[PDB]
Amino acid sequence: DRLDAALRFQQEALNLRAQRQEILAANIANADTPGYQARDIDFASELKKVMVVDLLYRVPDQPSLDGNTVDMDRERTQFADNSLKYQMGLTVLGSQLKGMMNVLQG
Amino acid sequence: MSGVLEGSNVKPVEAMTDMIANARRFEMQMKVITSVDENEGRANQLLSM
Repeated sequence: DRLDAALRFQQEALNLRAQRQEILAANIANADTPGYQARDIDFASELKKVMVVDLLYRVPDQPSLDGNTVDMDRERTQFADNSLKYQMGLTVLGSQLKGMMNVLQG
Repeated sequence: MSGVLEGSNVKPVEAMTDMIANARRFEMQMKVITSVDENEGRANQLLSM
């Protein structure tokens, strides 16, 4: 359907933002697990792949003794950024749907 | 030598200096712990969108 092609990009971006949000929250929740590696996804490459998931390990900053590589500050900033981008995607998708609607209303 | 008993070799000057140093080090580490805890408490609000 042509309607899907117009809204495909924003829907895929929104779904990818939700998945990465879940991954970041999993990183936050498992901060205290000894031996847990902080995982993340490269948003742009996966968005290419879906439009046309694989988890990448985060490069550790400080060496802990229990093997936990989760850094609070980095993932807190990433979490806030992902929340903001999810809201922006919701706004853009809603604007596109509302425009398609006011075209029809009459 | 017979008729003499050997006592301990605990130097009291070293013990007193060790106690003073240990007390000061403990207080420094407690201060560092408090600073780190307060910093994390302030930092854990960013997550609010």
